[PDB]
Amino acid sequence: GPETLCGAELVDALQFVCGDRIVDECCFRSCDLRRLEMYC
Amino acid sequence: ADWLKFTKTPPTKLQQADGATIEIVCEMMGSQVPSIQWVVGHLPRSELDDLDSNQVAPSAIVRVRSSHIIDHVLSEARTYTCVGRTGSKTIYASTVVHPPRSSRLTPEKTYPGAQKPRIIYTEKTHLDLMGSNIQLPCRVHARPRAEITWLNNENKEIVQGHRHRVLANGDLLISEIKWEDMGNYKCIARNVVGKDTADTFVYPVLN
Repeated sequence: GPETLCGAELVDALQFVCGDRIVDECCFRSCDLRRLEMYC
Repeated sequence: ADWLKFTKTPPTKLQQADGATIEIVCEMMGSQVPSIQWVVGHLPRSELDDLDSNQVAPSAIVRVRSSHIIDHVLSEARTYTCVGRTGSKTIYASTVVHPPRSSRLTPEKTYPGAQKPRIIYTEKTHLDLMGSNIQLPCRVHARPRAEITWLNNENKEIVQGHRHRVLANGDLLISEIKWEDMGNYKCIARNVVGKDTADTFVYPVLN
């Protein structure tokens, strides 16, 4: 659906992963874990 | 794989008011599809072994939120613990709930009457590979029992079809996810006396 909502909801997930365990790109087109990962 | 962590960990202690329903929320993120379950009291650590299926499925990443509703007045402090499992990993967070100093209601008896639905088990984020299948839950606490309806990313209601069905337990099954699928799906849980809703974000990842 909306690019905005995807981005909001994307960062909300990403917030957790990067610390321990671009948004626009992957909200407009499907990315893969490698690219998504380069959020940190 | 394999990893598992909390994203919303419950507070360790709570103070019950007289007559008021507590909802302990625990939320977590991890590889594949984490499973949460709650236990009451002190469980010896050896005791899990309480796992419910150990069946081999995906490279998905899920963020799943489960809540425990206490709707009766405790006559004595009690602990509720939520247990997370996925792959070879297990984690947990415990909360002690403390009874009121004084109470107008009977201890240990469930507040009577109807009750607004509450969605107690739901996925926040569910990322999986293209063409894979995903099954998004919605579980509920409701008296009377609650009807479940789902909407798609465009916010249209979902009806049964070749790629979408809602299962008997309210989970929504989406088959062969395509990029057109990415978005939010909303579970609407409803009864005579009210409603609740939850939102799940589906990101179909590439190759």
